[PDB]
Amino acid sequence: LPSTRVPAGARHPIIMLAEHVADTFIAMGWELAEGPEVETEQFNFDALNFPADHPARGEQDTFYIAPEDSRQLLRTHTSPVQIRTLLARELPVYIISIGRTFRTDELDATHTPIFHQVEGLAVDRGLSMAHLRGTLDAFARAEFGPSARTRIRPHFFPFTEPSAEVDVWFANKIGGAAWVEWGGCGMVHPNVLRATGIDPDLYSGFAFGMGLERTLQFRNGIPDMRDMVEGDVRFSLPFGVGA
Amino acid sequence: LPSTRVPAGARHPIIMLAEHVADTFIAMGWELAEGPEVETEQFNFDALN
Amino acid sequence: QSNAMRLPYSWLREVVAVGASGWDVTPGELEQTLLRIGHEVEEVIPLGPVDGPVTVGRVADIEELTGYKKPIRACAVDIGDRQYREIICGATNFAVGDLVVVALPGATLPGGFTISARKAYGRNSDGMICSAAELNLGADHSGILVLPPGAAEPGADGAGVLGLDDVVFHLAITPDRGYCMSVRGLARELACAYDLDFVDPASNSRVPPLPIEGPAWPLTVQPETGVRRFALRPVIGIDPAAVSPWWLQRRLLLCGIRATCPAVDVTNYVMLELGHPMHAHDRNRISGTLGVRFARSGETAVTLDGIERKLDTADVLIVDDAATAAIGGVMGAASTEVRADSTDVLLEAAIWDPAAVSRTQRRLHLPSEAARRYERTVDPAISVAALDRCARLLADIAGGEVSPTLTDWRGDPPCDDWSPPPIRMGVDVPDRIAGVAYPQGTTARRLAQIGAVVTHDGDTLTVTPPSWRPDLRQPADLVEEVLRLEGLEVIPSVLPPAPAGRGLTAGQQRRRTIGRSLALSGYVEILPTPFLPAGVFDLWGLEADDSRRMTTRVLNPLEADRPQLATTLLPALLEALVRNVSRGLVDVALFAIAQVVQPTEQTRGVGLIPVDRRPTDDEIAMLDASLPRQPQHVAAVLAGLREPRGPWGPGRPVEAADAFEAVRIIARASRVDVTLRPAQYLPWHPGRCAQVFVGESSVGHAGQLHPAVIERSGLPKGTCAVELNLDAIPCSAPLPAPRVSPYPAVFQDVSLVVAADIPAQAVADAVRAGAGDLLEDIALFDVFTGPQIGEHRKSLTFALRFRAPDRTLTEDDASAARDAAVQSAAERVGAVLRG
Amino acid sequence: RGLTAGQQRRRTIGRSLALSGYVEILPTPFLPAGVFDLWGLEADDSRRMTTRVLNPLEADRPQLATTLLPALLEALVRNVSRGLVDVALFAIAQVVQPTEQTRGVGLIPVDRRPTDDEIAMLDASLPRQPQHVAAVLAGLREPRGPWGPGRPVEAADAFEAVRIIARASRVDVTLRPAQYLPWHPGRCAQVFVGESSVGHAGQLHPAVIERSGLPKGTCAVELNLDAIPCSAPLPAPRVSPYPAVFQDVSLVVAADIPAQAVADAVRAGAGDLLEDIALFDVFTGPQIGEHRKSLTFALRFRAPDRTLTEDDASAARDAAVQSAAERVGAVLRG
RNA sequence: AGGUAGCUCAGUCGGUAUGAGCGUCCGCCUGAAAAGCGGAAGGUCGGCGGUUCGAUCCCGCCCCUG
Ligand SMILES: N[C@@H](Cc1ccccc1)C(=O)O
Ligand SMILES: [Mg+2]
Ligand SMILES: [Mg+2]
Ligand SMILES: [Mg+2]
Ligand SMILES: [Mg+2]
Ligand SMILES: [Mg+2]
Ligand SMILES: [Mg+2]
Ligand SMILES: [Mg+2]
Ligand SMILES: [Mg+2]
Ligand SMILES: [Mg+2]
Ligand SMILES: [Mg+2]
Ligand SMILES: [Mg+2]
Ligand SMILES: [Mg+2]
Repeated sequence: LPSTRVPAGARHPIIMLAEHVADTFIAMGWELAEGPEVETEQFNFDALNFPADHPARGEQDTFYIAPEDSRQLLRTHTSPVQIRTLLARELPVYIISIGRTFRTDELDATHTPIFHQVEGLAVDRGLSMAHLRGTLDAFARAEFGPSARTRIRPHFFPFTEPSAEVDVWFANKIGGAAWVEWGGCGMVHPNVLRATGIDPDLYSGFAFGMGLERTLQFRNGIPDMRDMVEGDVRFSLPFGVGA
Repeated sequence: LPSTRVPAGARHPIIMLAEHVADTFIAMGWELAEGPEVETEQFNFDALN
Repeated sequence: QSNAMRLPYSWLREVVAVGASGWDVTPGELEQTLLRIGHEVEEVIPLGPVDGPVTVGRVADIEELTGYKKPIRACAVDIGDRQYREIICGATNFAVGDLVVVALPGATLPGGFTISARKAYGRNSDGMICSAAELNLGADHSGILVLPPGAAEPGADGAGVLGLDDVVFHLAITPDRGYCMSVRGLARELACAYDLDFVDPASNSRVPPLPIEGPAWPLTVQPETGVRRFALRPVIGIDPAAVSPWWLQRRLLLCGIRATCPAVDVTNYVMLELGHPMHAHDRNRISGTLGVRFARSGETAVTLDGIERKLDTADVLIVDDAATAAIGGVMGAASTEVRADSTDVLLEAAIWDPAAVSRTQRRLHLPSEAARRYERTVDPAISVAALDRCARLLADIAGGEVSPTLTDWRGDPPCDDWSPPPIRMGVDVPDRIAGVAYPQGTTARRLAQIGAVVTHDGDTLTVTPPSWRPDLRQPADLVEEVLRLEGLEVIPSVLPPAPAGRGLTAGQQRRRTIGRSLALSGYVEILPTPFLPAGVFDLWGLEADDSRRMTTRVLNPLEADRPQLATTLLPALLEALVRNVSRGLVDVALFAIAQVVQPTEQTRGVGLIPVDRRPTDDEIAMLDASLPRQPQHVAAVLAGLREPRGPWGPGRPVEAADAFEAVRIIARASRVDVTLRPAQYLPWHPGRCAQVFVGESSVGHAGQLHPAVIERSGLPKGTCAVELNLDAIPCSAPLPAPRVSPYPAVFQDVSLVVAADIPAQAVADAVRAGAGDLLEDIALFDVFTGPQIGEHRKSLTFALRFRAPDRTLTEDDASAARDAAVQSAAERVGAVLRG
Repeated sequence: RGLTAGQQRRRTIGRSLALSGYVEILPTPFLPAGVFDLWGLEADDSRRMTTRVLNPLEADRPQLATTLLPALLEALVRNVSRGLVDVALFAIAQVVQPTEQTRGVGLIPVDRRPTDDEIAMLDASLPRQPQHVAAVLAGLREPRGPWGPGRPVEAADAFEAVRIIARASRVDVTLRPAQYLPWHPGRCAQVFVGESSVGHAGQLHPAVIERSGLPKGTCAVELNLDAIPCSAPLPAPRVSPYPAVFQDVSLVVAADIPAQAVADAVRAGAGDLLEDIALFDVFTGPQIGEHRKSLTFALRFRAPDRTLTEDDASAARDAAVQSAAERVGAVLRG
């Protein structure tokens, strides 16, 4: 006979994915950093080396906050936590940050205006692109298995130089094993270090950022991203309690 | 009024102390190793000099 | 799409093969090379394909068939050798003798479209004349494809005249590589990748510079408009009847630009080839001296599309003695516009301030091929070069004469050097950053390929980047050039040793424990939207001065009626509860752990703080203090059956006590004690609402929602809710040392009569205070009203367990402790022993 | 790399049982004197094959535990004798189960690394020491308060503890009738994961309870954690937004046909349109007939691409009724 | 072109909302259900306004969807 008088609930799959990501980096000696969702333009853009009156900034899908001259906004990414961490902590710094980010994208099967990102930041003496690649590989092997590989190719972000995009390769994927775009990365821009009082000739660093809804989508094969954000209990319960 | 129809239980304090100790070393990059309670004299004594 | 760049592979190969003859690569390998150096190939479009009789023809006659609604016409076409065919078409954009592309029976068109001889209308239609869309050549299907005069004689294979073996690449250029917004830039990048000699298409080595014997037009310029260079050169006596040749119109169409009159077609062709936006003016319509100046406070101006636009004091425009001529590098007006009436033109080549163009084109809400490139900086060194290229190409097609006069303005100081200042960088700086030991001379060679002159001096390089690379300003920028050309795949993967971290903070750990505890108790987590439902606080009937109404507002929400950011988690939860219920899931418990947004009077904007140094401590405090308060809340809602029905019984509906228990689940997860006190606080039921205290600090509310709120909001009847401010709950790290007596316990029950509105918790606390240390446990198990008790009264019965720490407690010792508890409850809550 | 999947699972099971009212105890490995005789176990019961300590602190307790229940039952009796009579306890610990291959290994030289066969020798010579999870319950499962008189512990509470452990382990679990001391032969389930037995649960035997001085109605569960396979699922749930059709079906079967078998037959015939099935009534009486029982299930149908009509749902309901008829002999209630 | 009961839909072209279907509630049926019959409750006829003694109906503006 059925015996469950207190049916099990469920923590959200995105939250559980965040927890696994967090535990992965904690086990490597990293720590978790935090920042608010409503952020100043100073930290979301200016301190991150974004140019002003320039398409690299103005053509971002940004939720701006009234009044017109407030320079307040819903953060478009978790990268302003890079600025907050470097201002609040002594070097060296090895942190990640996981939180909500906001873009003006209509909710559909592959887009959601409210999503989650994992930000990574490492600032130390002698850090190089090879250390960035070692971290991404370990990150990939923990979220996708021992067969996971990472591919890096040049790109652009105002707060990194060089900048790159991260592709991931994992077995038992969608249409077989293939390269899937995962996130962005690069060496921390020296202007970012100078905007926090750090000598670029002594310290270097790398950063990265991946969206969790996107990661959960192509890893699990979730067709419709609407199910991740609408709160239907039928989407969450099959994932388990999460205790 | 009291509302707890399902009273809370408790994991053992020694176990919870162990968990905090474990988490402390995991956060330093260390890992957890295991072994049986009934052990050979080879490993309990002889191999330990 | 402001970062797009379309171009045919044949044009790219042509520019590259000038320096490296016979260079040719597959489109797949070319795609992988572009991605390896940092150019996103969004789509690789091969043209065609066609098979069978697809040949160019010449329409011999057009007997127009009348009587129908649409202008249907029958056309006789020569497919070469004077073998005439009969085709029927409905297009009306071609005359007798125009060159067209026909598809004879047996041919196949993209995709899966076999042409057959079918009877239609009053004549026989063995074939058809094709359009640009039907041939997978252009994006125009409104009219039939008509080639320019002399493209190919009738009978030539259509796959060769249209170049259907070509492939067009659609690229998304990053905003730091505006020089790649052209064939010149992309061809240079490919020569760097394949280590090829490169001949600059904007170099004077192709054709000698056109002569300059005097100024071409009176021109005054304001200095603060930000323009760095302005060039003028007239071409007198053009044939308006002449059109552009096929190789030019084909490449123009494949790049997404539709051809018009040849005076504008050369401006767009040169813009695509060299990257310098080009604008053609009508010299006959120019009246007086030209001037570059900011606009007045309300000086309006019409564009070439006829739309007048209110200008700002920061807009850069050109204006003569009559009226305004153009808006900087945004768009030109209809005054100097070149038409079929025009014959004398005055070509302009100007570099505008990128920031000025970006502000104006964004405020006026009109981008353009010229504005996108000006926003990303244009190489000023090629202004006259592209101008001479544009004047020579125009006179060659329209049959004009290049005027030997030229006007050029290089600023208040005649700037001769357009290169950014030089950069000093250690020779092994790319090696250390990449973690790779590059071969000797790799950095200097790679920095030379991109156009920078380097001078070695010991272990330090002096790199002077070229004028088309204003993005190269620091050693880090030069590092990116070396690494991306050498290939990032050669960078090894080493795991850095991180120092001993401290793990999760107490707050991060508590957030997990609360999630685990609520999930195990049946609650399903949701991710709550911060955008409040429209009019939610009016549905709740909140007062006008309720602090929750003081919301932060978004200027550009996705839904116009939902711009306010949530000051409470309940509206989002209630929205998800309604969503589940409307889908047939009516027994639902949801929770959320998220921040809210609560602005104060101190919430305001902070002006830009300089980013060339670390902000001061007061500047850091300014930025923090200016943001709205964003505390972390935990909240939950319940509707329907709390316990489902099964073989055990009919289940149990959700009650306010279930919300009270959710409070205690959160309290236990937080390891804090909690008291619940009666309160009246919308949207809760005023008689079923507790305010939650930790010590003497309020931390939230719980209970059943107000029935009026439930009806107005379309909620399930009896819905309950809880919301707590996690940041108001203090962190606790207790170290218990419980007293565990092994001696026997004495069990006694006490039945106390109190007034009906005396809270049971107050009676229990009074009993506990009098019983002393011998009392180990107290539990209320009966609340009774009735005639045996009396009006306005109630009877509470507690189970008491007494135990001594050092001895077996006797019945008298326990009874003495029980009597003292009864005396305490009598003095504190007026309890009377039940008789 | 952090915690292994097994270490992480041990925590989840502890958290889940503790939140459900269970208090963890640290179980002693030294068995109570004559515990298996109190249980009335057969002479050849594998649990009697214990490892023995030569120098125990108590002379009459030298055998090492092959099961966690005796230690738990000892702590349950300790709590009850101290006036704490409504008690739920659990333990996560290894047992000691020697085999015929269990023997001593002579000294291996320590001036070098032992060979691979020497390492295998030492491992193979030790008794099997699998990790078990176990729990016991007595008295009131739900206490009394202003809501009602509480609810006494029942065998279904042990069945739910199994499902709490299964959910914490992210595995599916089936319970089948079994007779296995010290459990009540009519209130004992054997727990399977797939076709692999992993333990037992239910109410203890009344004869065992009396001989052992246990509270009446004591229930117990013991599972072998090492027999439960590790699972790393990646769900992708189908969430249709289209309306659901609600229908109930009342089926009459023989009284000894397990309700789970009837539900599985209903599910197998209903097809993909069936989203949820729930048993909410088990009825016997003269209206039904002797040796029979009536089960009523709540069915929720839903289509993935359209609003399901009543006829479409009824066709799916009729197919479920036909399936239950062929598989368990169910008869539609009239 | 339409907006009409909680939802889905006909009707009423200035002076008692003509009505259905589902849903909800209520009785018959069942130990209790589902399904079925049976009956009831249930309509400022889109907001803002005019016109009129009086507007779901006619006039102005606007929300809404194809
Ligand atoms: N912030 C980027 C990702 C990124 C983070 C860090 C370094 C580079 C890229 C984004 O939101 O897409
Ligand atoms: Mg923007
Ligand atoms: Mg990309
Ligand atoms: Mg760069
Ligand atoms: Mg007594
Ligand atoms: Mg007594
Ligand atoms: Mg139905
Ligand atoms: Mg129905
Ligand atoms: Mg009609
Ligand atoms: Mg009616
Ligand atoms: Mg009626
Ligand atoms: Mg009724
Ligand atoms: Mg009404």
